[PDB]
Amino acid sequence: DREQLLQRARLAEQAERYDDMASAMKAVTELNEPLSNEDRNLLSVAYKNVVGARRSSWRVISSIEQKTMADGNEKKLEKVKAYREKIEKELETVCNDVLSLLDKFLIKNCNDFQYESKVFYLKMKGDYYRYLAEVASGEKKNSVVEASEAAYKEAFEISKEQMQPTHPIRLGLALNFSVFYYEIQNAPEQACLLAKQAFDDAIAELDTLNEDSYKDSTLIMQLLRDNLTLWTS
Amino acid sequence: DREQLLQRARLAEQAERYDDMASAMKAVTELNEPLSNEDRNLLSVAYKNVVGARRSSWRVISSIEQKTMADGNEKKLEKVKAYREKIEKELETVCNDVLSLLDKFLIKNCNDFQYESKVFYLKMKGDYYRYLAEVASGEKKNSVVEASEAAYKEAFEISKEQMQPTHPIRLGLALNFSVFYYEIQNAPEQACLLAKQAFDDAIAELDTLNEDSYKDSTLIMQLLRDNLTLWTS
Amino acid sequence: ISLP
Amino acid sequence: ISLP
Repeated sequence: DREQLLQRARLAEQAERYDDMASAMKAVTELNEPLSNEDRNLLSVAYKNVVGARRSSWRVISSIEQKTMADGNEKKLEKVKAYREKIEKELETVCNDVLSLLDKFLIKNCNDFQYESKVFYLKMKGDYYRYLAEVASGEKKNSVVEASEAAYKEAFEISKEQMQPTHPIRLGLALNFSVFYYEIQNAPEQACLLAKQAFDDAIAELDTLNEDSYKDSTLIMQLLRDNLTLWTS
Repeated sequence: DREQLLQRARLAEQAERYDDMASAMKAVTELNEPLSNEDRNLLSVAYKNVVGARRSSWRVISSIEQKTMADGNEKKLEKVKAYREKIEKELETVCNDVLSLLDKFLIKNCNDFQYESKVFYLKMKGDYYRYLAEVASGEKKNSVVEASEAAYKEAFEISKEQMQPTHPIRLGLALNFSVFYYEIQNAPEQACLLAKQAFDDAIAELDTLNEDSYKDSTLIMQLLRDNLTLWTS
Repeated sequence: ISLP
Repeated sequence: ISLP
């Protein structure tokens, strides 16, 4: 039952039990019925925390593997590599579950005209391919990098076409898409110009600010700004 | 293999994957060989974090369930009660796993002469019976409250026979033993007295601080003091 | 910093 | 506050 599952996700969130939460929102998604805005954000939050634990864990254990190489301890490096790889398959499994939800229900069942959801899901596809790229190697890396950028491109094309420059979903897309360029594609200039164009474009049209989302718009504008001043300086 | 399982616990700790850490240390313990100081603390850390998560989740959902009772929403209160109970069963399982490690291996295998180990482990038995007591009801509560007190009491008598008053393990036992009286027994005077005596016995014997534990001793003296100031006020 |  |  859908309301049962949604009540569970809400309780899980407050309990900070993000596997329970992701597990309930996966079940909601598999009901093959549209998600509302709030339902979508519950899905996003759940999986952000789930994948985020693995991303953090992974960066800690990669640091150690670097410090073990420099040390020359070859026995330690063998087990530290194996654990990094254990964490990696977990991370990949979470990303693949999300991507499959997007592919098999969310983006699939989107009609042309549900532009708000479409952008949201394609950015999300952009995000999880970006998390795969973070840990991918080689030919696998180039495939998930390409998929991330194609998803982000489509989302952003639709968003410029259908959304005001201050819509938070557009601003948050611009934000994550610039971060793709900065840290995945290592295009500092392309990253900076994209974040800069979205900021400029939002303030030109401050009049478009909205009673129910003005806080979020201005929030993400500041985050664009922060990356800009960090990147350029 | 013991090296393998212990390596894994160290890495799992760095990565804050505490279920992975607890599972590795449970296995180390199940080898039926003694734990060094390092090993013991690894076990304690793993399980403190595993159960602490459950305890934190339990408290949050219990607060919701109280508000849903007063709101009078019978359909949701059904669902919050059930989730709080799912978490309880999780919490109880972790505590009984720990308590079975203690009873079946760790306390069991202690010499009549490995006093530091015994105190450490009986403190641990008190702690996990106390965590059971935080969620228990009726006759089951009585049993685990008595179990907690009996393990704390034995631990504390051995520690007064065999440990200096500045010993961190004896101090932290005093700390948790006083907390048990305050919040489990609702006996604030008895809690305050035992806390005060511990702080007082340590101060009488500052001459017994060691190079390798003075910082931990002084930290825990200050926690004893912190509690007494909260409690007396 | 990506979107929170 | 119990022992960290």
